[PDB]
Amino acid sequence: GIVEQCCTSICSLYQLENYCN
Amino acid sequence: GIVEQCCTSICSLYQLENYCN
Amino acid sequence: GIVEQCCTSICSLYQLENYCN
Amino acid sequence: GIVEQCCTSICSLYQLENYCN
Amino acid sequence: GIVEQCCTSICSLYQLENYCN
Amino acid sequence: GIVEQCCTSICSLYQLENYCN
Amino acid sequence: FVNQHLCGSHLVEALYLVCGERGFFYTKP
Amino acid sequence: FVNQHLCGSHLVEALYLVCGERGFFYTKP
Amino acid sequence: NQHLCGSHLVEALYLVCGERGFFYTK
Amino acid sequence: VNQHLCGSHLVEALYLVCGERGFFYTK
Amino acid sequence: FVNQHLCGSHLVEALYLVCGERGFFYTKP
Amino acid sequence: FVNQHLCGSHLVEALYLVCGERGFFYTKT
Ligand SMILES: Cc1cccc(O)c1
Ligand SMILES: Cc1cccc(O)c1
Ligand SMILES: Cc1cccc(O)c1
Ligand SMILES: Cc1cccc(O)c1
Ligand SMILES: Cc1cccc(O)c1
Ligand SMILES: Cc1cccc(O)c1
Ligand SMILES: Cc1cccc(O)c1
Ligand SMILES: [Cl-]
Ligand SMILES: [Cl-]
Ligand SMILES: [Zn+2]
Ligand SMILES: [Zn+2]
Repeated sequence: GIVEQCCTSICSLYQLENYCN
Repeated sequence: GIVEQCCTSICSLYQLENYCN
Repeated sequence: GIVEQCCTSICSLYQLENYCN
Repeated sequence: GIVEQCCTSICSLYQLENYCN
Repeated sequence: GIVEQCCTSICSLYQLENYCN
Repeated sequence: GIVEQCCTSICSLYQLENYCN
Repeated sequence: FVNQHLCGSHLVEALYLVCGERGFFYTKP
Repeated sequence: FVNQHLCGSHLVEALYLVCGERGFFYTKP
Repeated sequence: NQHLCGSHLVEALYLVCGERGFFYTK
Repeated sequence: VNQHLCGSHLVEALYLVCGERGFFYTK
Repeated sequence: FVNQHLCGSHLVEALYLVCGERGFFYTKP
Repeated sequence: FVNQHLCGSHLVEALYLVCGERGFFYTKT
């Protein structure tokens, strides 16, 4: 999930865009 | 939608729970 | 109080409600 | 209270301090 | 920097003021 | 200023980036 | 509308707290 | 401890939403 | 908003009041 | 509680990044 | 006024996110 | 680190309130 991927190391804006509809 | 119901009026957490998955 | 109980482990909204007036 | 006083006009840090315990 | 001085031990509003313009 | 440009009509992240150092 | 835009920011924080494990789909009107 | 300080700020924002009209009382041991 | 303004006020009071804390009522 | 606090910050960031599309938050 | 203050609160948050390592300089109008 | 990113998010929020009209310059090497 986003917590397992983005709370262990910082996610770039590109990686965050993975969760957009 | 949620904006029309909760931005023009105060929505409790009970009312917001109807928008959860 | 709320710090030792809800910052060491996740509190339900029902648990947080105990801290309400 | 603080809402009538600080949402109608800006409150300085000192004015907000009036609402501390 | 502010992260080094305030991200382990708490900085009071007064110490944070040192970082204003 | 950023307030004049973004506090009435929405500024996307792309417009906001123009305010970065 | 900026007021609408900022209100949504506050709505997603609230949905995060109330929805817990269920999560939620946020879409915009 | 900054971890406790930042968690506390997350707790007051949640109490604001959970307590609604009742309000709440926050004080640090 | 008064409700969202209040959300910001509680965050500000948490910072300003330090160990004293505050009492919040609607 | 680290996961919970981090997730609270992630949803705020997803709200800005996703703009008009919105997003899906799930655990 | 208060609406501009609330707006600013959200803008600094967004600048923190998009500006990354570069940072940003903020001053009230 | 994630903790540093989270701490900085809170710090910018705190500087926005404390600095008022003066404002601040936020940078993160
Ligand atoms: C990795 C991460 C966590 C929290 C917020 C972010 O923007 C990014
Ligand atoms: C009505 C409303 C708006 C934003 C957040 C909330 O919890 C409730
Ligand atoms: C346990 C916990 C801490 C902080 C905020 C919450 O909603 C819950
Ligand atoms: C689900 C929910 C909403 C509001 C208050 C509570 O204690 C619980
Ligand atoms: C007057 C006011 C409103 C909201 C937040 C503040 O710090 C001050
Ligand atoms: C020490 C510290 C860290 C983050 C935010 C604060 O208000 C204070
Ligand atoms: C236009 C606007 C105002 C405030 C915050 C934002 O992310 C965008
Ligand atoms: Cl945090
Ligand atoms: Cl707002
Ligand atoms: Zn946080
Ligand atoms: Zn707001």
